[PDB]
Amino acid sequence: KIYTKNGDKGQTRIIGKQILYKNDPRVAAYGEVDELNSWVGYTKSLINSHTQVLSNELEEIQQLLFDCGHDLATPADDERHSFKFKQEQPTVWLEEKIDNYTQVVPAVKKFILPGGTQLASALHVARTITRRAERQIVQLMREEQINQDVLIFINRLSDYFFAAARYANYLEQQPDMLYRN
Amino acid sequence: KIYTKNGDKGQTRIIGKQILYKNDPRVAAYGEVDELNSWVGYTKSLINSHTQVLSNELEEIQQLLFDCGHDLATPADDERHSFKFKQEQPTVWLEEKIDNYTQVVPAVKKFILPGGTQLASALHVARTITRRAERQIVQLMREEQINQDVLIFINRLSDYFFAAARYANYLEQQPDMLYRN
Amino acid sequence: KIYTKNGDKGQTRIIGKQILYKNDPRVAAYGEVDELNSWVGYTKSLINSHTQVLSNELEEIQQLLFDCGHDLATPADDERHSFKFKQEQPTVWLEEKIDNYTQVVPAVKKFILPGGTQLASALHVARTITRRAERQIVQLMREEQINQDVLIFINRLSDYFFAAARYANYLEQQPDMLYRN
Ligand SMILES: Nc1ncnc2c1ncn2[C@@H]1O[C@H](COP(=O)(O)OP(=O)(O)OP(=O)(O)O)[C@@H](O)[C@H]1O
Ligand SMILES: Nc1ncnc2c1ncn2[C@@H]1O[C@H](COP(=O)(O)OP(=O)(O)OP(=O)(O)O)[C@@H](O)[C@H]1O
Ligand SMILES: Nc1ncnc2c1ncn2[C@@H]1O[C@H](COP(=O)(O)OP(=O)(O)OP(=O)(O)O)[C@@H](O)[C@H]1O
Ligand SMILES: [Mg+2]
Ligand SMILES: [Mg+2]
Ligand SMILES: [Mg+2]
Repeated sequence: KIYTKNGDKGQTRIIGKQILYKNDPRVAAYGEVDELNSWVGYTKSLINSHTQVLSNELEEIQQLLFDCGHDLATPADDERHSFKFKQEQPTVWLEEKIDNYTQVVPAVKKFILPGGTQLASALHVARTITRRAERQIVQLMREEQINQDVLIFINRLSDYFFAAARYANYLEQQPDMLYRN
Repeated sequence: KIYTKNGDKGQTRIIGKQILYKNDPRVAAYGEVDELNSWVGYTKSLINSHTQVLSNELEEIQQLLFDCGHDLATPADDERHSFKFKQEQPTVWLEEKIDNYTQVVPAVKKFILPGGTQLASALHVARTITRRAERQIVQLMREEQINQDVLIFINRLSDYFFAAARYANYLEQQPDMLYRN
Repeated sequence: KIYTKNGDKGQTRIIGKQILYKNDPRVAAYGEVDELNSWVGYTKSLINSHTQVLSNELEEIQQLLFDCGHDLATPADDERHSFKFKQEQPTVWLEEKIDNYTQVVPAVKKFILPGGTQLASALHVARTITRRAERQIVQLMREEQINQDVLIFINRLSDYFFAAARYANYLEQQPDMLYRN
């Protein structure tokens, strides 16, 4: 059975033997990353012929977020369990994409508001959910030692979603939504 | 008029006469369940011919979540108002569905990542929003006496969404997304 | 480049020179409004021929939310920077719409559950995300002086989404979902 009922009184296991309340900042950080992952899965379900080029990298992002969640669930001083996530190559990978997408899209002009195509709009939602997860990761960091690589990546990731959102609009010839002064 | 403006200074009524700030953990718990309910409504709007079998139980879940919200809004020591939600039959009902859906879907293999069809992806989002509500319910529980039946149900409910998500993928012959080691 | 990396250690700038941790209630309030804005962009991407009448006002709401976010990011005692958002005309504008939509839709009957058409369901999600942002705005208010006009507007805005959701259902001849006693 997938249900143990062990969590019925509001406590849960993390990586290692530690049992925490589900409102613990560590469990919250893990959960926000999990919710982001689910949103990314939802976003990739909206891909069409015009935007198929985005499918692979979204899948890779889900893989990377699973690793982020693992590390958030891992106490830094746990002898038996260690961090698995390293920021350097995934973050440089994001930066390459941010750079590429930023140059191909039209120069603006005004501040950009979230929206456009359904996919671009979803990528904008991904941006804001990433930022929500980031806040909770910072909450955890202020109480416990974390894998700081996760925070670097999650910071960069919301810029990725912004750039990818603009690019998704561009791919369907949809103008970005702009703030009118 | 649906607006009283009574809430314009950030306070609000619960069940009974009590007035709380909108950031009170009780109001937050109620609100997270309400947001879950809205997400379930959104999810059921995505049902197609292949997945029509899921419509009725999602509607029943919305009914049950309304009852959960009521009880979260009810102080335990309120003489005039009492809990209405009982976990036993709804939770056994969920468990029956979890069991059925778990056996019909393919055995894996790897850890499952959220995604697949738009409906399955939405059900995965429902899973994570349920867990977010659960954390806030636990926050409330740590400060105030709650209807513990609500927590049992909400715990089980996220397993329901996981199982139903896999089942929704299965119903459209879509493989579950898997974590690559 | 859109990424400075200045935020990689979990701190960020607001309006003016102040640097805050990303989990600061002010940054959280700003972020929740931003997430609402993205959800509104997503919602407006779902508009069809039957509901095109809702497009313009949703766009105006995104403009207004950008102004709300600005003011939430502005300390009240900052000499160099001031509040830009005034509630009176936008809120009266919402109230006019709430009144109109409330009278055209069928009288009920039972408590309304969120759902119906995909757009109506999305507008119901907008309602709950607005309320989530409202809670965080109240959290900030309890620690710092805020532009209280933002809170008035955000309070009213969730009633707008409720009314607009019902109206969106009505526009496609879809009955509201009702709670069965
Ligand atoms: N509400 C939640 N939010 C975020 N993370 C959670 C939540 N509940 C559990 N977790 C984390 O996700 C993992 C898997 O969740 P699961 O629901 O199986 O655990 P549980 O609730 O403790 O057990 P059960 O549901 O079987 O009673 C947990 O081991 C814990 O690390
Ligand atoms: N932001 C919120 N988040 C979660 N729950 C809320 C929120 N605001 C109100 N509630 C709860 O939902 C109920 C209905 O909300 P409603 O918006 O009508 O109340 P209000 O804001 O106090 O009044 P008004 O909007 O008429 O000024 C409230 O009585 C309260 O229990
Ligand atoms: N996680 C977050 N949640 C909500 N608001 C944020 C978050 N991060 C930054 N902000 C706010 O949004 C603005 C723009 O975000 P941005 O990501 O560019 O800032 P940063 O993270 O400090 O810098 P960088 O991403 O370049 O390292 C910030 O100046 C701050 O006001
Ligand atoms: Mg940043
Ligand atoms: Mg559980
Ligand atoms: Mg209100």
